[PDB]
Amino acid sequence: PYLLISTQIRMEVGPTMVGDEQSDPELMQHLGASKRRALGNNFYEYYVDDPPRIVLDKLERRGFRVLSMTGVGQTLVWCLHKE
Amino acid sequence: MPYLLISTQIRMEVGPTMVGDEQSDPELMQHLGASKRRALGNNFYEYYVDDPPRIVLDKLERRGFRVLSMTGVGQTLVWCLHKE
Amino acid sequence: MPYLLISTQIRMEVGPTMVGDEQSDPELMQHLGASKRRALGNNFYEYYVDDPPRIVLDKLERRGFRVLSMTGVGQTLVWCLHK
Amino acid sequence: MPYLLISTQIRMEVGPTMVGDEQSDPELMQHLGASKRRALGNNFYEYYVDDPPRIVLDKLERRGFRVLSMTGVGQTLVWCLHKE
Amino acid sequence: MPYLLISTQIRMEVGPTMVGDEQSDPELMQHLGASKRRALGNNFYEYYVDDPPRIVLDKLERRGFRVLSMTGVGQTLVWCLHKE
Amino acid sequence: SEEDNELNLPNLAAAYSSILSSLGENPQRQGLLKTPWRAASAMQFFTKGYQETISDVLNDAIFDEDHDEMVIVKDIDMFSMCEHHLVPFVGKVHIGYLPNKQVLGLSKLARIVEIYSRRLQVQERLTKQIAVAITEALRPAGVGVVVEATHMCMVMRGVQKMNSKTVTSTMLGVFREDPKTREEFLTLIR
Amino acid sequence: DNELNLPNLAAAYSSILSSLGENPQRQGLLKTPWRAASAMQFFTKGYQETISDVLNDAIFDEDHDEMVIVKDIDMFSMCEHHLVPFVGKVHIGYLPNKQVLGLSKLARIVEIYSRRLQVQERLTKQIAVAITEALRPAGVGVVVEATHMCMVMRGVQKMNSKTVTSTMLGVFREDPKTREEFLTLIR
Amino acid sequence: PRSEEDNELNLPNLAAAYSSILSSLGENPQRQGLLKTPWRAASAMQFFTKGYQETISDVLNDAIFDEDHDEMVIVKDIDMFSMCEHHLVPFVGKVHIGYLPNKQVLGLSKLARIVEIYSRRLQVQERLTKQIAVAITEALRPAGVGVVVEATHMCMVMRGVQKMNSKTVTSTMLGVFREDPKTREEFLTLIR
Amino acid sequence: PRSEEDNELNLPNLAAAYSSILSSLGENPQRQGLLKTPWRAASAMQFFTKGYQETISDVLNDAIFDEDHDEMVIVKDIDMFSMCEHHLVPFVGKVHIGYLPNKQVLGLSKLARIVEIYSRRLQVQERLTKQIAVAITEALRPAGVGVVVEATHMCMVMRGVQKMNSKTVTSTMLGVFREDPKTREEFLTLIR
Amino acid sequence: SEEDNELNLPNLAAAYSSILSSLGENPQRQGLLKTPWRAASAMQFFTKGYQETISDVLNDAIFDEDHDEMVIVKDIDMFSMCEHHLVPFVGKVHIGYLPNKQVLGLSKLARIVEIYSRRLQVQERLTKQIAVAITEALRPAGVGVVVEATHMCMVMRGVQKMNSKTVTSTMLGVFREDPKTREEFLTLIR
Amino acid sequence: PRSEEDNELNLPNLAAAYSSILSSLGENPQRQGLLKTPWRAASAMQFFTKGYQETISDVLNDAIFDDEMVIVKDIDMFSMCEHHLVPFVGKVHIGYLPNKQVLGLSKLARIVEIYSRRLQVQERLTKQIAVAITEALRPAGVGVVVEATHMCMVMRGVQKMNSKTVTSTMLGVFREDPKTREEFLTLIR
Amino acid sequence: PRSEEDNELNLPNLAAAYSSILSSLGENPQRQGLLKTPWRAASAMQFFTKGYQETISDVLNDAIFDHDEMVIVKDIDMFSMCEHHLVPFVGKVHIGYLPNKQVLGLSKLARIVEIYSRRLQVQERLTKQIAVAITEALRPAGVGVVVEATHMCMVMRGVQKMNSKTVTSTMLGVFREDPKTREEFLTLIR
Ligand SMILES: Nc1nc2c(ccn2[C@@H]2O[C@H](COP(=O)(O)OP(=O)(O)OP(=O)(O)O)[C@@H](O)[C@H]2O)c(=O)[nH]1
Ligand SMILES: Nc1nc2c(ccn2[C@@H]2O[C@H](COP(=O)(O)OP(=O)(O)OP(=O)(O)O)[C@@H](O)[C@H]2O)c(=O)[nH]1
Ligand SMILES: Nc1nc2c(ccn2[C@@H]2O[C@H](COP(=O)(O)OP(=O)(O)OP(=O)(O)O)[C@@H](O)[C@H]2O)c(=O)[nH]1
Ligand SMILES: Nc1nc2c(ccn2[C@@H]2O[C@H](COP(=O)(O)OP(=O)(O)OP(=O)(O)O)[C@@H](O)[C@H]2O)c(=O)[nH]1
Ligand SMILES: Nc1nc2c(ccn2[C@@H]2O[C@H](COP(=O)(O)OP(=O)(O)OP(=O)(O)O)[C@@H](O)[C@H]2O)c(=O)[nH]1
Ligand SMILES: Nc1nc2c(ccn2[C@@H]2O[C@H](COP(=O)(O)OP(=O)(O)OP(=O)(O)O)[C@@H](O)[C@H]2O)c(=O)[nH]1
Ligand SMILES: Nc1nc2c(ccn2[C@@H]2O[C@H](COP(=O)(O)OP(=O)(O)OP(=O)(O)O)[C@@H](O)[C@H]2O)c(=O)[nH]1
Ligand SMILES: N[C@@H](Cc1ccccc1)C(=O)O
Ligand SMILES: N[C@@H](Cc1ccccc1)C(=O)O
Ligand SMILES: N[C@@H](Cc1ccccc1)C(=O)O
Ligand SMILES: N[C@@H](Cc1ccccc1)C(=O)O
Ligand SMILES: N[C@@H](Cc1ccccc1)C(=O)O
Ligand SMILES: [Zn+2]
Ligand SMILES: [Zn+2]
Ligand SMILES: [Zn+2]
Ligand SMILES: [Zn+2]
Ligand SMILES: [Zn+2]
Ligand SMILES: [Zn+2]
Ligand SMILES: [Zn+2]
Repeated sequence: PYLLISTQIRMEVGPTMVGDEQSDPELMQHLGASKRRALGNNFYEYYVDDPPRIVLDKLERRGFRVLSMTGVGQTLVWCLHKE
Repeated sequence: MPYLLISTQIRMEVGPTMVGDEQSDPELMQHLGASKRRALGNNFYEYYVDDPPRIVLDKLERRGFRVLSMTGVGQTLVWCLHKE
Repeated sequence: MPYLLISTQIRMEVGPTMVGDEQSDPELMQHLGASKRRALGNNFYEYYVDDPPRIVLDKLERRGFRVLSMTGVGQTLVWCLHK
Repeated sequence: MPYLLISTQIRMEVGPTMVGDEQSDPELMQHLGASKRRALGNNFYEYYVDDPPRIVLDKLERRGFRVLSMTGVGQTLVWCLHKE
Repeated sequence: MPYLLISTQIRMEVGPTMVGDEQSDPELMQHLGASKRRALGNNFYEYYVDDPPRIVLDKLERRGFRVLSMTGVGQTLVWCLHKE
Repeated sequence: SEEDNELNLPNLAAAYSSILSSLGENPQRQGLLKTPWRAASAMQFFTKGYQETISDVLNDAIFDEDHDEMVIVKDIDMFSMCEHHLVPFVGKVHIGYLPNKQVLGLSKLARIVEIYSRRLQVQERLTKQIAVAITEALRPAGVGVVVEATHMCMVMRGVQKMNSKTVTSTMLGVFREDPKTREEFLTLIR
Repeated sequence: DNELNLPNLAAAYSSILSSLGENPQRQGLLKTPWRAASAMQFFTKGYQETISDVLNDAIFDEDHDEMVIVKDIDMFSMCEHHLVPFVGKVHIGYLPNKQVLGLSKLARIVEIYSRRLQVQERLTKQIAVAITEALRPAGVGVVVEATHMCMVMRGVQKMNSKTVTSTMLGVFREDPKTREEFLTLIR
Repeated sequence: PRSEEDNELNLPNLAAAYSSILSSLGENPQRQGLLKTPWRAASAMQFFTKGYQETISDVLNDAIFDEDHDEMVIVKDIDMFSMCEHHLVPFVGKVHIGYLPNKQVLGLSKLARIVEIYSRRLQVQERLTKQIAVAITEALRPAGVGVVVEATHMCMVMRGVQKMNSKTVTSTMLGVFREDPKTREEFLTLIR
Repeated sequence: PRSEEDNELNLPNLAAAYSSILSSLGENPQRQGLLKTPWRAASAMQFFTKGYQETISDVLNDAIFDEDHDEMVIVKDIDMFSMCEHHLVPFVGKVHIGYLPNKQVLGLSKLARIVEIYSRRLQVQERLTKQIAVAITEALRPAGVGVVVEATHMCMVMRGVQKMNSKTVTSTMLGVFREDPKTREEFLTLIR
Repeated sequence: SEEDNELNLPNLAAAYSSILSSLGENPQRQGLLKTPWRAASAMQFFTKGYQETISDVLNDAIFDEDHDEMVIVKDIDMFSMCEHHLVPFVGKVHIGYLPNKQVLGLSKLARIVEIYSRRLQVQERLTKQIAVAITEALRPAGVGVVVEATHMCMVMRGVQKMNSKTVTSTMLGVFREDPKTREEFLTLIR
Repeated sequence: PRSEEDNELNLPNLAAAYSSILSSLGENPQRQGLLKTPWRAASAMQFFTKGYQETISDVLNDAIFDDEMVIVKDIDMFSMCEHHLVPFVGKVHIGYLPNKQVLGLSKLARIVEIYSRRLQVQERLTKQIAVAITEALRPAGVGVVVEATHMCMVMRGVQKMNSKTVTSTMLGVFREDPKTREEFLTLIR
Repeated sequence: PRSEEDNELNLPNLAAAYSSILSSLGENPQRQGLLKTPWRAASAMQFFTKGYQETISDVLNDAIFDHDEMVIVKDIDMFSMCEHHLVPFVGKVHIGYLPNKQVLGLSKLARIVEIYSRRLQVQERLTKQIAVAITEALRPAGVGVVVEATHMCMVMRGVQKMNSKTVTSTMLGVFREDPKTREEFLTLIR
């Protein structure tokens, strides 16, 4: 039911992080997400080139609703829930 | 287009207020009196208004949007609105 | 005028509390006991009260306002109210 | 007095938790087991408890308060509660 | 025990996720597969899991918890949950 | 062009000879006989940046390295001419950028400084032109430029503030949007 | 390979002496083709090394996670575009994940990549990647500061110019607080 | 803990081993300059490892004072001399210590004495750095402790890699010095 | 507060104690170089502890101006000479003071005179640092005060641990200097 | 000559391409494609002193003055090439002289450093050639030349003494004969 | 010379005098921070004047060996002014020209410790170090330079915070031959 | 002279002696951090005394070329071992000489420092050995050697004088007889 999405530095432009190693593969495919591991990181991530506003509209069509939005460092995070 | 992101920097009482990106609804941007620009070195266009964010929020309520969340990140104050 | 933005700096237990901008409702500013000022070098006027934010929130509830969101940005704590 | 502001610094799992200001409800401060102090150089009094914030939140629910918002500002984690 | 505080540092996609303090529900900590530790110099014990926070949030929904608020503070991302 | 330089050299020498007479000096004395020509050639060299284009200066020195890390060329000696008084302003340029898969040849950053500094200028314009030229040539994630200079018009004359220095800064792309990238750049140029 | 290629390098250096207008038979130049060839092989000795041999199993357990830095490591490399030296210092920082590297190995890793025909950016990245793969730490930060002689002795001739390159991996990239502690401690 | 009686008993064994080293290096232990070396080298090595003879309790010597003091205390530029355990060659430098008291304040000199207990041993920089921080944490129970050790390892300068300017910097941040970046930043600013 | 009459009355008792110290060290109080030493050492010790003769109110001398300045004021590099209460040996260095006035601005020199009241006593660095900050806070009621003391303790260099380069840095941050990290950062940047 | 440079450039490039292969490198990789030509041009620039003569460098910049006082041009950046290893040696040259009737143009003292330093050299010879060129061109009462240099052959290889510096000194005419003149020179170049 | 038995017998007298000084200054010797001060101040004063317990012969130990300049410079020195009983601290730079006897390097610093750890005047201290080396080694010459900050001139009295006293003693060839003295002064910079 | 065969034959004896030292100090030679220490300490000690494996003739390697100038190689990093305590003494060596028809290869002056410093020594002997070796190899008009070193035996133990430095000087030939030559040398090594 829970989803975490994020963007860095500016909210108007991507990349947008949309998942982790254990994310729903069908949802990642639906968003057009690619999988990568940044150098030195102990984890894989899914990302899209789209700005977060576009990702939020796509997720609403999948039954997700934004519960909370927060800034942490230079990262803007949205916590969504499939209600 | 149900989601909207708006923002202001440094002080909340004064504009400019960022109200959109390249793929924003052009009619909504025109309604807000927004101008389009690309800051030097940036890989994207943005829409902005001279109005402080409180004025933009009142105008957006008259278009069916409600504030879902408000957050600070760096020196930017962001509002996430939803058309409901 | 359904939306209101209020704020305090450095500590939440003490004022001043910023309660408005140049285009704020003059009657609401008078009701809160707010004064108008322009800090040196600023391109805008602001309304403020000496009261801590908890007192201002209680006064605004009696005027029909409800807190929708509260956030920190730099050393400023902001409340977004709606009526 | 419908609104309440509580906070903790540096880590969320341990106190002290700030639970009030000079004009806070004295009965509620006594119920929480709060002490009153003034940190050196400060122009205000504060109420605090040794309990971590999770314990304070549970005690406040038993008094009719509900968390409306939680935010970070600097090294302070703040909760805004409302008696509803 | 209606309130719960969970957190992660530096990146949201990977653990550890902090899920409790010394007075947390031992059954809930055991259910999450949490370990107890005291970081050097700290005056408190904490419970943590290796899972990323998204996994912990899904497990907590199955226990009756709902996210009320999410916030960043320093390099820590915090969720405040409530058993409603 | 170099043809313009040859054609304008006698006009510059005539103007410098006229300046020598108008100052009360004797253009015929030994020490001043070649001065109209030497001053004219020096002024042409100080303004040689007008003869250059970014394309020629770059000379295809753009490489492909999978670099997404900060690159800095600091302490680049800079010599410019104040456009208000025709007196030098000299100092250092510190340049930083975050590549976007195109990496510029290290020396080309200093050559870009030479195009704009060898002109009649103002520090603010010079600083901005260096940052904009790198941005347009490489299309990077961001560019930061810091110029520190002593203006001889503020030390040899006018206000005569012997220690005064002007520092100008231009931050584009991620160097403006991300304070962490700007802070890493300012820490590394110390 | 070095022994077999030494006469070919000496023949090329002797040819360079003649092509510059010099006399390879003059006293001061007689041994120059051989000495220049040996110097060039020493400057490119990093191609003879592998990370595994250089590490020499000098990886030890350190349970407490503290920042470890080896700074001011003198570095001497060769520009691949002009075959002229670029020299300076390397500052390395890392946050261990239960494994700590032998102090000297951080400088030996600098030697593997610096003693090659290079570009500063690639050199900086290679040092950070080698440490990341050998130790699997929480993160690594590498800062290289160098004077390229191609920018001072010729070309632009900017006497004081210096190139600074930075590579931040793992927590050194993701956590600005870790990167700031590293940059503060290398001053 | 090593005793002064242990030192007297082991001194002839250390001198015999150093005399053997002189012969194995090709030197003449009978020449004037080397006659007393087996004994002088043995005594120097016992002094370099005198930290094994000490306890935190004896070193503290009850120099813990009480105070309504909740402000940062730093003792910086403490000269430190240690022995690398891998090569038995010195590593030398400075130790900078900071702490935020919790009603108990350590005697200023004791912070340097704690550096002496651990540095005068066969060590590794990382272990030395955590031992100083852990000793202060356990003795005072403060809000936090920060320790920075900067050292020149002679094994990296006189031999091996031979990087003349190389320096090792190790840092340990405990309690509020780890949890609060603002406390750590004040500490790092004040030790410059 | 100690008076000039107390000083005159106690001077012979101090001189008798210093003469006794000369004899107890094995020295000859009758030799030319030591004849006046009991009196000079007694006068020097009274001067080193002259801060006991002063009060904040007299030292301030009504040098409080009502100019509404809302900007940072710093007096740095104030030479400080104090006396360690535990060993009666000097500790010397510098004091750096910063404050954000509210409605009252203190006279520049009084910040250095406040350093003199507390430093010219038998002290401990921590207490001295706190006393300077508390005196400024109570005298002006500003938005906040920051005080940094850096000192060499002769008890750690001439004796004991004998760490020649060691320095103690103590910090006290009150009001906005504690609550606002941005104010504290501006202060620490400007005192470098 | 510049004609010699054009004719020999392909031969130098062929030798540098051969060096790339003999070192185990791939001359076809992107970073090395133009290296044979760039290395050849850099080596010709490092040895451009062979294209110059003292007479052309002086350019008749000898003035007649009633100056019989000490003239020094110090901290002249110098970049040379060791003739034994073909590796740079770099540093500073400090020149002093006591004019008799002729005073040399200030910049020519630095140009004289350039004629001899831009060659395959040994520091001692370089030092002597600068002093002798000034002595023969001006016939002064005396000349003093001090060259301080870091040899990269002693830093990057061989003995690898990172801080080592070579200082050579040539004192001619009154700079040798009168210790008071040499002491004034050495005091003024600090 | 002062002995360890003399130290045990005189340590209570020093402590009693410091307790009396605490009372005479207006302080309370019974307050927590001052309880141990009479003993600590006494021990510190014995340590500052431990040089009276030492002789040149004991210090010379096994450190004399059987014609080039030898210098030990930047020797940290901590002494006590005999006029005010307040420290004067700085550096000692020693140079000598051997005559068939060379001294152990460390002993030059130990010689500084014998005379500096006493109640002194800079001039006497400087001369005593030069004379001790001259008599122990019989060299061609000795040069001694002392640079010190006197706390009696900076914490009180004239209060000249930058003032420094430099004293010099040149014996044998260091006095007779200006070329030897000039080489010494150049090499100690 | 010591050889690599003597080194390999004596390595187990050195390791046995270092293992014995670990036990005699109260340490545990079986703990992880000390397991290879007897061998690593033994190898380090034979590297610190590698000077016994060398001779002046091999080190010079015929690098003697066929001047009227002072030649100086200063700031040569020096690492030696005190023979009395077997503890390092480290610093710098500054060498100057006036050639007499024979000039020594620059690096050999640093190689000569290596032969004598890589031994159990006393500073005075080391200083004299360097000056005598140059004197005998070149037969110059004179040689001057200045060694400045921190003895760890005076800082880490004993007197514990943190800032103490030993400076030793040897002046031979004209460097002793002519004060003007010695003064030029001392001025140029600053
Ligand atoms: N922002 C900017 N300004 C620049 C330069 C270069 C020069 N200038 C400034 O032009 C102004 C001209 O003023 P003016 O007409 O009054 O001249 P004049 O009486 O001679 O002045 P003064 O010098 O005071 O004697 C001066 O203020 C000078 O500083 C630059 O790079 N950036
Ligand atoms: N990013 C990067 N670039 C590097 C090196 C080493 C060298 N280079 C750069 O290659 C470019 C080659 O250009 P080119 O073909 O035009 O040559 P040439 O006419 O001789 O140039 P120039 O020297 O300007 O006269 C130069 O820009 C040089 O700086 C490095 O480490 N990192
Ligand atoms: N982390 C840490 N590491 C330390 C010390 C002290 C020493 N060491 C390191 O032990 C490693 C041993 O490796 P090894 O067996 O291959 O030895 P050896 O061939 O002689 O090496 P080298 O010196 O390269 O010639 C080296 O890397 C050395 O630096 C410390 O404090 N912290
Ligand atoms: N916090 C604080 N501490 C201070 C001073 C001034 C002094 N002190 C410290 O009192 C302690 C007394 O201990 P003690 O009884 O064991 O004495 P003693 O054997 O002579 O010690 P030592 O010097 O090690 O030989 C010492 O640690 C000394 O440093 C200050 O300003 N702040
Ligand atoms: N006087 C003088 N000497 C000069 C130069 C330039 C170089 N040289 C010196 O010729 C010597 C050649 O010896 P060699 O054959 O043994 O070579 P090689 O094994 O590579 O040596 P090394 O470096 O020790 O490894 C070296 O000593 C070198 O320093 C100069 O300007 N002045
Ligand atoms: N030559 C020499 N002189 C020395 C010392 C140590 C101290 N002194 C000097 O004895 C004088 C004492 O004078 P007095 O009686 O008048 O004392 P007092 O009023 O307290 O003096 P003051 O300090 O001026 O206030 C002072 O001049 C002091 O400097 C030394 O090493 N060498
Ligand atoms: N001239 C000269 N002297 C040298 C060295 C190297 C060392 N030495 C000196 O031999 C002396 C031996 O004396 P000793 O037996 O009493 O030793 P020990 O009790 O351990 O001494 P200490 O250090 O005081 O504790 C010391 O004085 C030492 O400094 C050198 O290069 N030149
Ligand atoms: N490291 C992120 C902050 C962050 C912390 C926790 C979770 C997610 C993000 C930044 O600096 O932008
Ligand atoms: N770059 C913004 C923060 C931000 C991050 C992510 C999204 C939006 C804004 C600032 O520094 O103010
Ligand atoms: N400038 C504010 C932050 C802020 C940004 C945007 C809007 C409002 C406030 C501070 O530093 O406290
Ligand atoms: N001063 C707080 C931040 C804060 C600002 C405003 C209100 C409450 C708290 C901190 O640095 O942690
Ligand atoms: N100390 C945390 C911030 C924090 C403050 C308060 C509560 C929880 C977390 C950090 O720097 O990441
Ligand atoms: Zn101008
Ligand atoms: Zn190049
Ligand atoms: Zn080692
Ligand atoms: Zn003390
Ligand atoms: Zn060479
Ligand atoms: Zn005195
Ligand atoms: Zn020794």
